[PDB]
Parts: sequence; C-alpha cells; structure tokens
Amino acid sequence: TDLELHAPSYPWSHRGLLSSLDHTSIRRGFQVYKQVCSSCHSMDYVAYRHLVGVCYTEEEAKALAEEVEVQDGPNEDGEMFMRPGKLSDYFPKPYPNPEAARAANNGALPPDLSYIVRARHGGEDYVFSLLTGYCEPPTGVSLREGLYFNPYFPGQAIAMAPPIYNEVLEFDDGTPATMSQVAKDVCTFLRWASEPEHDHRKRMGLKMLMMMGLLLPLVYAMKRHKWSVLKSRKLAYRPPK
Amino acid sequence: AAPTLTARLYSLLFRRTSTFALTIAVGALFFERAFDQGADAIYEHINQGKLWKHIKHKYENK
Amino acid sequence: DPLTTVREQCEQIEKCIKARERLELCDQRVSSRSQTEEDCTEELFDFLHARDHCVAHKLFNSLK
Amino acid sequence: REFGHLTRMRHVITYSLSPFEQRAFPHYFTKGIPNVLRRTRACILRVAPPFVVFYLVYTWGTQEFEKSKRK
Amino acid sequence: AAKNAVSQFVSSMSASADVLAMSKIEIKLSDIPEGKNMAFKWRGKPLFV
Amino acid sequence: TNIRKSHPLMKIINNAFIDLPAPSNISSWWNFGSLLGICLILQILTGLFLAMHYTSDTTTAFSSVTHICRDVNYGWVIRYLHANGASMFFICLFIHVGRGLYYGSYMFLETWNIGVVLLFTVMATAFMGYVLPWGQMSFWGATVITNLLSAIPYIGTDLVEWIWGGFSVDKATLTRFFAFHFILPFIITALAAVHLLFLHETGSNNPTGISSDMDKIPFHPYYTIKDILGALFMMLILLILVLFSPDLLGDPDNYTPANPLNTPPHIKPEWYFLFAYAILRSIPNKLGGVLALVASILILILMPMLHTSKQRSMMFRPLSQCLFWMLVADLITLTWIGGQPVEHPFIIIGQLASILYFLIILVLMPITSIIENNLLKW
Amino acid sequence: TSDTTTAFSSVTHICRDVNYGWVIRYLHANGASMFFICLFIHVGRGLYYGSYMF
Amino acid sequence: AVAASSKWLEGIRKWYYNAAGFNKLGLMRDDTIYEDDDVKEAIRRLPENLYNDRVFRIKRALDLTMRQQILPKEQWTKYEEDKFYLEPYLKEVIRERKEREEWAKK
Amino acid sequence: LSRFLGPRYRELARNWIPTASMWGAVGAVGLVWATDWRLILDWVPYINGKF
Ligand code: HEC
Ligand code: HEM
Ligand code: HEM
Repeated sequence: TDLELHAPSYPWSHRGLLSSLDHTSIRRGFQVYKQVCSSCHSMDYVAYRHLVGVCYTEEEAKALAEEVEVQDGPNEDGEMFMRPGKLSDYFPKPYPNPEAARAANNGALPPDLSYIVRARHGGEDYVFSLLTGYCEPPTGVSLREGLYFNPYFPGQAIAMAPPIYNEVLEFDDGTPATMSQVAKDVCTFLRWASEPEHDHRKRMGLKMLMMMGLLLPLVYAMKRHKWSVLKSRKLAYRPPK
Repeated sequence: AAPTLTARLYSLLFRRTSTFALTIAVGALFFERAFDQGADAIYEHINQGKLWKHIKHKYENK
Repeated sequence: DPLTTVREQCEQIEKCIKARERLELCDQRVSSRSQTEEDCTEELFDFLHARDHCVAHKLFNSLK
Repeated sequence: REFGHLTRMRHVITYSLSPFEQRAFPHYFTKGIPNVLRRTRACILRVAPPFVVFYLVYTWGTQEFEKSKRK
Repeated sequence: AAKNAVSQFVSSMSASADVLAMSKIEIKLSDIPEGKNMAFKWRGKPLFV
Repeated sequence: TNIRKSHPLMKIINNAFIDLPAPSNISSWWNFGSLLGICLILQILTGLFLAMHYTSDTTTAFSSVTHICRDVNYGWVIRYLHANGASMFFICLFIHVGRGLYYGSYMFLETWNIGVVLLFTVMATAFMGYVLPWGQMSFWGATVITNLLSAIPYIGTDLVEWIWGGFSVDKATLTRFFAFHFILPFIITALAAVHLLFLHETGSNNPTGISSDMDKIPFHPYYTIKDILGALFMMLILLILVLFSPDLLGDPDNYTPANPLNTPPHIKPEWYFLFAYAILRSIPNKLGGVLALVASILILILMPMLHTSKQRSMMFRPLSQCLFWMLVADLITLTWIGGQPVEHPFIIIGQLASILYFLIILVLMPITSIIENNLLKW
Repeated sequence: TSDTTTAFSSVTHICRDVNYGWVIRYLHANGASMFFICLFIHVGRGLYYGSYMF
Repeated sequence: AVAASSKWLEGIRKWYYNAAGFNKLGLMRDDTIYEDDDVKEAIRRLPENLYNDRVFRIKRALDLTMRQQILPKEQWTKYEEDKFYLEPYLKEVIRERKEREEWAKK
Repeated sequence: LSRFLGPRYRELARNWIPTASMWGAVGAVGLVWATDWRLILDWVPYINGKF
C-alpha cells in the first residue's frame, strides 16, 4: 500500500492546437539513443527507411547503415555470412534472443522502446521526470544488492543505473552537453517514434474547419426558406349560426 | 428599377437548368487554386523555423 | 547544471519550507530508536511534490 | 392510408403566403433571446435538483478514499 | 437423414480444433527446470510443469 | 401517366419516404433514428479493409495491429475511425431508447419488442472486438467473462472448451472470434427492415400524446432537408475527435505487447460497459451475479404491462417528470463506481446504487401514476 | 492467407490439416461446375418457348 | 373519504391544474385522453356540434407547438369553466362489456 | 386482471395442457439432438450417434 508521485506538466514547443515538432531536438536525439541507450533496448518496429526526411538527408543516414553490419541467413554454400547493409534494414537487435536479457540483467527483461510513450500514465513527461529524479534512500528502508531508489517508480526500487550525467556526450554542434538538455532531447526523440503521424494530422484539422465553415451556413439557409410557407399560416373557424 | 447585382445575375446564367449547371462546374475550378494557396501559408508562418524546410538551408549548394 | 542553479532558487518560496520542517521532526525520532515504525517516504513525498511543482514554470526559460 | 382517406372535417379556412415574397429572419435577436428565457425558466426547477445530489456524493467519496491511505 | 449433416458441422470447427493434439498427448516430461514455473503456449492458457 | 405511381419498382419508394403523412410538430429528438442508420453504415465499409489487410494468426496478433498503423498508406486514419465511430454508435443508442419511454412510444407492441432483440445483438459484437487486438486487456477481459459462464448449473463446463476450440485461448481464437464478430453485422441489417415494416402501418407519434390526423404533411421536402442538416452536424463532431484528440477515450494499457505471463495492474472495460460491471461485482456468489446482469435487458419487456395512466407520455405530468431524471442521474453513479477498485467506501454506495435501479421501475412509477389519475378525476 | 508466398501452401494445409476440409474444398470446386450447367438450360429454353417477349 | 380536508383536496387540485400545462394551449381535460378501442367507440356516439368543436381545439393547439409559442394570457381555460363532454358516453360503453364477459363465464 | 378470469379459460388451459405438455416434451427432447447434447444422449443408451 504505497503512494505514487505524478509528473507535472511542462511547456513543450509542440503542446497543443496547431504547433509542430521542431526537427532539431529530434535530429540531436537519435544520437543520444545511438551512443547510450541502444546496446540493450530494441527498436524493431523502427527501421532506417523512416528517417529519410525527418532528421537526416537520404545518404546522411545511409552512411549509418555501414557503421554496423547485421548477420544474415541462408544464401548459397557459405550462408551465415555478413552483409554491409542497405536502406531497407531494421534497427539491429542486441541479443540472439530476448531470453539472454535475464542472464546478464539480473532477471529483468528491458522494456521495448517503440510504444513506451503511449503505454504509461503521464506520457512524455513521466519519462523526463524519471531521469533527473534519482534520490537518496530515506531512514529505515532496506534494499537488495542490485537495486536503486526512485520516488517516482511504483516499487521505489529499480534495477537500472543512472545513465545520464554531466559531459556524457559530445553534440555535433557545440551546445553545452549537460544533463538538463540531454534528457529533453531524448523525451523528444521517443515521442516522434511513438507517432509518425503527429504532424501530418494537425494540418488536416485546419483545412477542414474551413470547408465546414463555408458549407454549414448555406444548408441552413435553404432549410430556412422552405419552412416559411409553413411558418406563416393563419386560420379560421366560422361555424354555421 | 435601379440595377441590382442579382437583377442581371438571374437573367444571364440562371434560367433553365443549363447555365445553372455550367457555372456550378466552372465555379469550383476557379476556386480550388485560390483556396489551396491561402490555406498552407498560414500553417508555415504560425510556427516557422521548427519545420524541416527552415533549417535545411544548412545543407544546400554545398 | 542550469537545473542545479534553479532548484535552490525554487526552494526559496515558503510553500516548500514547511513540509521540509515536517520531515526532520520524524526523521530524528525514527533514528533515535531502532524500535520505531515510520519510514519517512511519506514526509519525503510532500517535499518533492511541492518543489517540483514550482520548478516547472521556469526551468525551460533558463535553458540555453 | 393515403391523403384522401383520413378524416372528415368541416368549416375551417387557411391563409398561406409565398416564400419568394417575404423574409426568412423577420426578427432574429429580438424574439429568440426572450424565447429561450421563458422556456428554460419554466423548466429548470425540476431538472437541476437531481444533479446536485450526484455532486454531493462525488465529493464525499474521493475525500474518504484519500485520507484512509495518507492518514 | 437430417442428423449426420448437422452432427458433422458441429464438430468441423471444434472438438479439439485439430491443432490441440500435440501437448495434451505430448512427450516432453517437464522441459521446465527444477523449482521454476515456465510457461508453455499449449492448452490455450500457458501450461506449467 | 404519372411514372412513379405506375412503375412496379418506383411505386415502392414513393410510398415509403417521398409521400407518406407525417406530423407537424416532430422535434429534433426524432432525428436519432436516421443517425443510427448512418452510424451503422460506416462500420461495415471501414471494417472491410480491417480484414482485407488483416491477418488471422495467433503469433502475429499484437503485431498485426501496430503494423497496419504506420506501414499502410492511409491506415492511421482508418484505424481510429473503427474505434471512434463505435463510441458514437453507442451515444445515439442511449438517446434513442430514452426518448421513446418519455413520450410513451412502447404502445407499439410489434416494434418495441423487435427492438429489445437488436439491443442484445450489438452488445455482443462490441465485446468480441475489444478481444481481437489481444494486448493485456483483450486477454484479461476474456478470462473474466469466459470463466464465469462456467457456473451454469449443468452445461457451463462444456461450453468454455468449444468457444476456445481448445483448452483455452489459442490460435483458433482468431478463427472463431473473427468468425462470430464478422457475422453479427449482417443479421442486424435484416431485423431493421422488419422493425420498420411494422411501423409503416400506424405512422409516427408526436410530443403531445394526442392523435393528429387533421394536419399531416408530406415527407418531402420537409424532413429530407432537416435530416441532412442533422447528419452534417454529426460528421463535424466525429471529426474533431480523430484529427485533434483521438486517444481521449481509450485506456493506455492496451499497447503493452502480447504476454501470457504479465499482470495487468488495473483491469477495467471500455466506458460503455461500466454500468454492467458494477452490477456483477455488487453481489456475493457466481450464480446470482449472472442473473442480475441479464435482468436489465430483460426488464424492458415488462414495459407496456405496468402502465397505469389515462394519458400517454410525461409531457403533461409534473410528478412523474421528476423520477425520469432520477433514473438518469443514477445511471451516472454506476459509471463512476465501476471504474475503480472495490474500495473501503465504494462497496456501500456501490451496492445501494444498484437496487434502486430496480426499485423505481418495479414499484414507484406504477404507484405514483395512480395519484395523478385520482387527482384530476381520470 | 493473402500472402503471395503463403497462398499456395494455405490450400495445401487445408486439404490435409483440419477436420472434413477435404470434403468442403471439393464441394466448393465442384458445386460451380454445375451452377454453370444450370445456366445453359434455363437460357436455351427461353429461346424455345418464346420467353423474351418479357 | 374526508370532509374537513376537502378544502385541502381543492387546494392541491388547483395547484396541479396549473402545473400541468394544457390550458395555455386552449385544450380541455377530455382532449388529452389516450384513444384505445373503447375510446374509439364513444367518439362516434357524439352529436355533430360537440364533435366539430373537438377537431378545432386539437388543430390550433398542435400548431402553437410547431412554432414553440403559447397563447395570450386572456385566453387560458379557467378552472371552473371546464365541462366534461365525453364522460357520459364512456361509462356506458364499459358496463356493456362487463356484461358480455360474465355471460361466457356462467 | 379480470378479462381472462373464469372457468372457461381454466378449462381451455386444462384442455390444452396436452398441447403445452407435448409441445414442451418435443422441444426439450429436440434440444438434446440439435446441440449434440451428450448429457441426455446418455440417459438413454439406445442412441449411439457419437461415432
Ligand atoms: C544495459 C544497461 C542500460 C543502459 C545503459 C540503458 N538502459 Fe534503459 N533499461 C535497461 C534496463 C535493464 C531497464 C529496466 C528493466 C526492468 O526494470 O525490468 C531499462 C528501462 C528503460 C526505460 C523505461 C524506464 C522505466 O522506468 O520503465 C527506458 C525509456 C529506457 N530504458 C531507455 C533507455 C535510455 C533513454 C537510456 C539512456 C538514458 C538507457 N535506456 C540506457 C537497460 C539499460
Ligand atoms: C456495430 C458494429 C461494430 C462495432 C460496435 C465494432 C466494434 C469494434 C471495436 C470496439 C473494436 C476494437 C478494436 C480497437 O480498439 O481498435 C473492433 C475491432 C475490429 N472489428 Fe469491429 N465493430 C463493428 C462492426 C464490425 C464489422 C462489420 C466488421 C467486419 C469485418 C468488424 C471487424 C473488426 C475487426 C477485423 C477488428 C480487428 C481488431 C483491430 O483491428 O483492432 N467490425 N470492432
Ligand atoms: C440498429 C438499431 C436501430 C435502428 C437502426 C433504429 C431505427 C429506427 C428508425 C429509423 C426509426 C424511425 C422513426 C424515427 O426516426 O423516430 C425508429 C423508430 C423507433 N424505434 Fe428504433 N432503431 C434501432 C434500435 C431501437 C431500439 C434498441 C429500440 C428499443 C426499444 C427501438 C425502438 C423504436 C421505437 C419505439 C420507435 C417508434 C418511433 C416513435 O415513437 O415514433 N429502436 N427506429
């Protein structure tokens, strides 16, 4: 019977009504995943064909396919050989099977990172408040050999070890690589992965509020000028005296 | 008696059904190009920058 | 780092000091005897909730 | 059950008028606004009292659930 | 006459469904190790031995 | 001669909606039947592409859904139509059923009884559909209900093995649930041409009670341009909801992938079964609970035989007006309670609220209508 | 299964795998060799007993 | 059943008369009843001057409702000027039906 | 109610309880064959229709 803390609400640049996702926090967010998060988590639904026009040019991310070459399957007489990789291929998965994860990670299977945004109360502000939170154990609580304290997590004790602090990464641009801004540019990358639709549909909801506008007081006019005969009729009853 | 805008409007192209039907076809044709241009422009200006076009000049003509 | 500077700025308002005063009173009583029952997770919870509520309005301004 | 076989009716008269000879909004904001008034008035003395009750029970129930865990 | 033509339709899509044979009559003998409760995708809901 | 009158085929549509007598004072609460007609028709054209690209296999059950959302051209639009156009369908149906009772419309013996059969049939179709996506709520509704029909006195054991088509949920599950959830719509577009054929012999009612043959009006053009305005206003509301805030209605527990093992923390259904779930959970024991859940659909049938009044409808009746609003306020207290744990204080309100659903219908509206009769001498 | 490299093995497993499927496959393949038998008789008669004046 | 309280029964009956609202449309109490097979008989036993009136009080008060209005205040049907025109023709269609039904019983 | 009270409706009831009883008996026994109801198919061992 333990209480849970709820993340507050922040002013994102894409928060409501009509405003979009700035493609620089996302351009600078794959790299924070690429050189930190990935060697454990999977992105199987997400493939390199997707990023051709959101964060990088077509050959700019093509060159990221050669960085690691995936193992292949059955070909002629010498199958199980290695291929350089091309545009179609998916985000390479770390283990042979997911059952290897309990072997090295204390019997704690890492959650997949394709829907982690939508599968949580909170959302893209629960994850952010998770990262900077890590705190001190209070007076009078025991822990396992391999557990950590966090007042946001429902069990208050999570296996994962704080993966962000000062000077972790080198941004390709030169913006100060600090914990505060690395956390924000991860909470922006994952959201766009949860939805690739978040920007196409905010534009079909504005060109539609205008077709209705033009056509929804013109049917009202026809309707009103058929019911006037019917709305202006008087009536009698003089009976025989 | 004074010429109302609809007075000569009803005579020329509103009589039978025929010219009442031509203009309905032609009316939309001179309407979709004007309506398309003035609808996307407000989308860009409201939040320009953030989009992918307004940064890709960093990669152009070398 | 910019968060490190603002957290104590946002702890300055008295909305967060009072619950902070509450935390110590049980904290010393609990440690005074190993026979106590309270674990200060509850009194911890009031302090973080109030602090992190006021941090929200400002931190995004004092970024880059 | 068509129009010529429905009922029998005596000495009464009606006085219609054309649609192209008149206007569709005679008085739009001088009649409709006092109209909505007498309507709602006459009727919001037996539609509101039932929905006050669900509000009183709602606030009494979340209050109890909250203070049974957080002392 | 009208008996068989419906008794067969009753069992065509059911009566172990023809995919249920394998592990109710299976010869595994606890592929699960000692002291653990591993889940198998048989019996519809996971089988535990 | 007149072509419509004498042609053997046009002769049928001319008597049905071009030229039939209709009452003068019909309101806008009579627009919902045609909305349902519109509402039923989307769901079959949508639901066509959701099986055409749909794959029926156990292994891909979770993954087929998340797949179709992004990969398929124009798939993200059409998927949220099937899930949001089915929460519309259930708000034009509690408005339609409520309206008839107020104005005394159940004195059509033929049509108020063909309608209570249509109410069970669409409950079933919805409850399979939640169970197709498979993810960690589809599975954890399915166990709850499926298990409980095993408390039938002599047959319950034999039924859970047939629908499973195996020991339990299995690959065959896609085969059957799709099979019965596919079938259901097409029996409903048959009991609707019969629900309307018994009404073309008396005509409509009107919000006064009294019978009005001295001023009828054709059905064109007077209610075929009021019916269009209505339907357009509806496409407007259905589209604010899928292009601005689609996810406002569902629950963020569905996505978590297909695992037999994992434990859903807070089981609870979609919002329009949350008054059923509060009944079943209110009573001790297996066998008495299932009986209190079929009772409500089965209670509408005792309707015409409890009527004690000289007048038809509640328009001219103040005392019986007030109760109406109570039954409704008290069906909002069974939707709030049912989406939470049993609770320390939620059991006492929680099962006081339920009986009253029963007390008013079976005891208090028949008595109160008599004091009205006696008070104006019939 | 409308899978271009899954389609042919589908009928091959149905005409082996499931109860009585070998009956139903063949009734469906043969019960239209005869629906096309019926057509040529129902048509040719109407060119005997003057049945087109309808 | 009471006598000294019959002033109070009058008091409650004048309040319930006004709360129900058929007088603001001009109707009379007998205009509102529900027409089943027994009220459909007792209508074609009426003289012509009584039957013609009933068809104009029911057509003027079903046109005021198509327009969402009410008649001026000087034309509201008072309490002590409502005459029960269809009552006597209806006690007689009924008591002739209890007679055809206790013959089949004996 | 009173429209249906009498000796003649009770007499028709006792006259057609043969009809109701045969109707119900045939319906109940048919409901055993229709749904492959083994639970009463065994009450008589004479129908060995289960292969
Ligand atoms: C191999 C060590 C490892 C590192 C380094 C790592 N992850 Fe994690 N990640 C894990 C494990 C293990 C879990 C939780 C598994 C469990 O609790 O059962 C996890 C959980 C998560 C979660 C969800 C947290 C929660 O409370 O559910 C996210 C999001 C995530 N990882 C992404 C990331 C991100 C972003 C980073 C960089 C900040 C990162 N991973 C670095 C292994 C790692
Ligand atoms: C009254 C009519 C109907 C209702 C209320 C209804 C309701 C639902 C609901 C609530 C879901 C849940 C899926 C989700 O949450 O995304 C669903 C899924 C589904 N429905 Fe229906 N449905 C109706 C008609 C139909 C019809 C006619 C078909 C015809 C094939 C159909 C086929 C499907 C399919 C294939 C799914 C797949 C699950 C998924 O893709 O998510 N439905 N339905
Ligand atoms: C798919 C479901 C349904 C459809 C398509 C449907 C359709 C309709 C339509 C089109 C009408 C025309 C009259 C009007 O528009 O007012 C009508 C009337 C009516 N319906 Fe339904 N209906 C459905 C479900 C129900 C249900 C569940 C009931 C439950 C009692 C019901 C009872 C009635 C009644 C009593 C009327 C009489 C109209 C009157 O009072 O004048 N219907 N229905």
